[PDB]
Amino acid sequence: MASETPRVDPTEISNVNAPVFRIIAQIKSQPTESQLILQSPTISSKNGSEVEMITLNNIRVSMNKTFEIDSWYEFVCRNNDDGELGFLILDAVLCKFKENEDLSLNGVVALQRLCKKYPEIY
Amino acid sequence: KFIAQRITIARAQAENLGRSEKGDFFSVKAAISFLKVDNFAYPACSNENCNKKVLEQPDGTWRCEKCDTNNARPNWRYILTISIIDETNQLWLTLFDDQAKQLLGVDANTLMSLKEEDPNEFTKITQSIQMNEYDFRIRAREDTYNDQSRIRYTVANLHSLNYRAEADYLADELSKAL
DNA sequence: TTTTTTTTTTTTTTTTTTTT
Repeated sequence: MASETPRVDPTEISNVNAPVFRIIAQIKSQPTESQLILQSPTISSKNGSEVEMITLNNIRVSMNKTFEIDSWYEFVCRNNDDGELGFLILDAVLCKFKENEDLSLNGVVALQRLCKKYPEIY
Repeated sequence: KFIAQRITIARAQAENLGRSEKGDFFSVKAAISFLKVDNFAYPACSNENCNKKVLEQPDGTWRCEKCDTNNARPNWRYILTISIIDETNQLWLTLFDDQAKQLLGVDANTLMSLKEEDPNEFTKITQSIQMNEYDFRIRAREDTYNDQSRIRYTVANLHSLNYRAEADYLADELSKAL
């Protein structure tokens, strides 16, 4: 909305308690529609940082927001402060780049890092 | 292995110079601001490598001075330039027949016949093509006509649609900053 | 892995939507 909605890493759930944020990562298909797998690697492989995947529980909320395979989506979500639950799915934006081409997540990760160290600029 | 690092137009005039007399163009990533409505395409004869500008004798058909011929189709060549803006400076770029023909994807004869045409689609193409982002290879030279001399720039090439390489390159530059 | 032959030396882009 009109408030601050920075892009944060899905592993920052411990740092910030129940914010409203957007996530850009890879969407995987679960056996059911009530769960979600977020694949978010970081830069190089053997540099000491590996693929960071976070599993969420979709339940019955946002049925029409189901994500297409291999497609990208901007995740507008709010973290749950109770327990044993991931980020509550609220809104999703259609995200794709071009045809016969792809995008490396590294440029996104360096994004989500900078806005953490520099709150003045988004 | 692609061209990534470059400089700006503000850094083009003086950066730790010189560089006394020597350089050949360089790469620029700059947005397009406005397209001039005057001096678009000058007419000439239809032939390969025409260096002459035809004039009008008291005839009504275009006449070439060096090569005597009757011109059925006054083939137009692009004299049109553009006004561009970059991260710092606002500059002007002169485009040739291939550069201006590649910019809007329309030839010079079809553009001239499009302007004089009854529909208004000429201004629709002019306003639709303007305000975009483009990549050029620009060189600087100083020419003098009579009393007035200044440095002007030209476009030696056009490149666009590159996105992923710039984002990943800047990401690598951010990772190498530590 | 990049080396001129097609002019003249200026150039105006959006000029009207807005409180007491």
